[PDB]
Amino acid sequence: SKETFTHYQPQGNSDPAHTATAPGGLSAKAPAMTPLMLDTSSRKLVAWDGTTDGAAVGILAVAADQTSTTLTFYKSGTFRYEDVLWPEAASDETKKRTAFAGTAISIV
Amino acid sequence: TRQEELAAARAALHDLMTGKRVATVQKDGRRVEFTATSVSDLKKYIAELEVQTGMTQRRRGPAGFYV
Amino acid sequence: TRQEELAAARAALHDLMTGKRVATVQKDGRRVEFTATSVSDLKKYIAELEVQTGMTQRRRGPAGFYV
Amino acid sequence: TRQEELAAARAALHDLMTGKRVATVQKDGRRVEFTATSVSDLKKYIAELEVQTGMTQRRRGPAGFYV
Amino acid sequence: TRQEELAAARAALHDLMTGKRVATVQKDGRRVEFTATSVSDLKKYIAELEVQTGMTQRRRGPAGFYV
Amino acid sequence: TRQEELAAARAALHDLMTGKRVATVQKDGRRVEFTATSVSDLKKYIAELEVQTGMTQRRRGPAGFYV
Amino acid sequence: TRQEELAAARAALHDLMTGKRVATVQKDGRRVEFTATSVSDLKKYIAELEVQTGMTQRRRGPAGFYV
Amino acid sequence: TRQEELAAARAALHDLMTGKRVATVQKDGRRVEFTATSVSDLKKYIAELEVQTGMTQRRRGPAGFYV
Amino acid sequence: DFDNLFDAAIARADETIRGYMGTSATITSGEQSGAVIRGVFDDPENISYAGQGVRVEGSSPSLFVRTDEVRQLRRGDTLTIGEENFWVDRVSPDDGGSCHLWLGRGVPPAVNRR
Amino acid sequence: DFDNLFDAAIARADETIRGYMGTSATITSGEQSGAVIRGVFDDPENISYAGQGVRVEGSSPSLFVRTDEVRQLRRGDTLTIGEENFWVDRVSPDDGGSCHLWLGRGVPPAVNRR
Repeated sequence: SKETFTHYQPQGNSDPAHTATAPGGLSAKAPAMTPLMLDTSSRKLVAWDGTTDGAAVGILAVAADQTSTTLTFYKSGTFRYEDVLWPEAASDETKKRTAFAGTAISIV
Repeated sequence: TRQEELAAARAALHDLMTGKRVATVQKDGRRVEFTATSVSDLKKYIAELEVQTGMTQRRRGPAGFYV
Repeated sequence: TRQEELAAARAALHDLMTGKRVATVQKDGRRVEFTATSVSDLKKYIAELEVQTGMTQRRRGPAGFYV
Repeated sequence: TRQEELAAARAALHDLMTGKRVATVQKDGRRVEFTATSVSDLKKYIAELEVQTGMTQRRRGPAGFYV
Repeated sequence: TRQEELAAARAALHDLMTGKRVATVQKDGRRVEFTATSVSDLKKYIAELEVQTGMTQRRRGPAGFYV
Repeated sequence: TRQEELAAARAALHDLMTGKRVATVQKDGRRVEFTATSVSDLKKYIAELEVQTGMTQRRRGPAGFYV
Repeated sequence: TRQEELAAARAALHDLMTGKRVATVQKDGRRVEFTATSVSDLKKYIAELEVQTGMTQRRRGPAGFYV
Repeated sequence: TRQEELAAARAALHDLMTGKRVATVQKDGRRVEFTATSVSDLKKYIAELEVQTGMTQRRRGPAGFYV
Repeated sequence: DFDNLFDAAIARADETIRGYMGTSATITSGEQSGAVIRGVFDDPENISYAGQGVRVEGSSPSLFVRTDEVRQLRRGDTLTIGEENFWVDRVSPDDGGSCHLWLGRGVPPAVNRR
Repeated sequence: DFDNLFDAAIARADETIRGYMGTSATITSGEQSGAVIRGVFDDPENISYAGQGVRVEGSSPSLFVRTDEVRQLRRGDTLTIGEENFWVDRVSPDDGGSCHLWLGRGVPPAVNRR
């Protein structure tokens, strides 16, 4: 009977968080705020495996799935490490921290 | 199973428009036929299925005004 | 037992709409016709069946207005 | 003796709606047919036969208002 | 000879409503058909005879108002 | 594939307008027939498919006035 | 490729007016029926095609008034 | 070809009025028919083709009034 | 199942006519042994004079049941319709969803296989 | 395509009735060797009595296939109706858009020409 009203602070910086849309090829239910990379073969949008290095392109903005033809994702901004739906393949924290280096997306 | 439904319904619409909605077939003792729909209701059925399925947006919201 | 009949009615609606609502079947010496209906009644029937079945939301209680 | 009446009426409604109320059946030298009934009247009969039976309510009285 | 008239009328009404009222029958040299009667007037007739005979209470005398 | 069925529908319209939309064809127990349409719906279908495809401008947006 | 269409449509209208727009053709086993058009839509098609094609001046707009 | 077209059309109109607008021609094994046209539309078509043709005066400009 | 879009309709037609017409009879003997199948039994007349007058007026019973249960029916086995007894003597080829069964009366005459 | 104005409609009707009526029969052997065609198969029942009683009740399969797909079909080669196999006994002349293939059962009997 102890309800905790935790405040929601997804982003972690003052930089703007722009969005973008693109057709996606998610094979599983993808919750929002999830890293994703462009497919190598089909050049479609799929959730980041956590093993490819630097292939990740952005953070999913709204929930989608296989049925969703296209989807919207964050293309700019900075978020926090805790509230990112990292894939279970990603083991060490440092590579996750540096994963979005070189893009308009940063993590803290 | 909505995209192929849309494709089949749209193809049926187009062939009915042009020439190719066969109603009756007869084989001298082995004959059948099908009921026919209407152009307007078929069109609205097409519109309903496409708007309910995940294809691209086809209609916006009202219309703004300004001087 | 609502899901199977809902699916059957939806498939029948699509089949009737496109090209295949067969009315009469005749093999040599054996004719038989199944009576046909309109499409508005079929659509309202499938809608009411879906709404009475424990399916997802399809209707919204009016619409409020704010300034 | 009304539960099976309701079941028969509902089954007839369903089959008539989709595809399966045969209106005429013809065998070589043996053909018969049945008069067709409108869907609205069948729905009226369904509603009245269901409500007159002791089964649970599908209907409630008029709704009031309050601020 | 009124209760059996009522029962026969109700049974015929149900038969007509579902699928059963046979319009015509054809055998080898035997074409026999009976004219159909509308469900509305059939219902009016059965209700009239039911209220005419010694059946139980169905109708009520208007409805008064009170605050 | 837009211009292909655009041309097909235009040719079908020209045929129907002129003389030889085949309503039915039969030959020694091989009888088929195709459902017919209306010129109004065919023309509006032509217009809407033309708008959907990349044909040049045919209609414009109102017309202002000036003394 | 519109002028020959115009000529064909005009000839078709002329023969249809006079005596020579055939509906059915039967040769002891082979039969072809052609859909029946009207005159209003036919002359509407004639007018629209002639105004769209390279046909010369035939139509003028409003009118002036003076004393 | 205006003159002979007019002559043929007028002769066909007169024949239709009198006795010989043949709707169908049937010889054993060969049955054909031509479409049937109205009379007022034919008359107005005759009038408009005449006024298009360089024939004599047929119409006048409104009417004048004077005390 | 049916690769025609029409054989499904013909199967529905045949089941409908068998349900709204005819009767059900119990197969006797044969590999089916005890089983019940519903068909549409008709029986026209047949007359033969043989000699001058040897008229042998009889009947030509037919059943016209569907093809599914009529398989492995053979010929020597019998069949009882309602209260009467008959026996299959000829089976028509499938017309798409059914076939006619011709019924003789009483006991089939011998076998004479070899 | 052809100076008919009518055979075009005939061919369209034939294609439609092939699509909506009949099954897919695959051919074996012959110059066509293996090929798949769509045709409406029927099998009327025929009986001959010959002597006293020689009831040889059989069937007369017909397929009604388009001539274009069965050009130079010959007669010696066989045919298969899905699981069942036949052999073309005769081919009718085309009526304008197709013809009829009349089939026999089993294996063709020898050649017997030289």
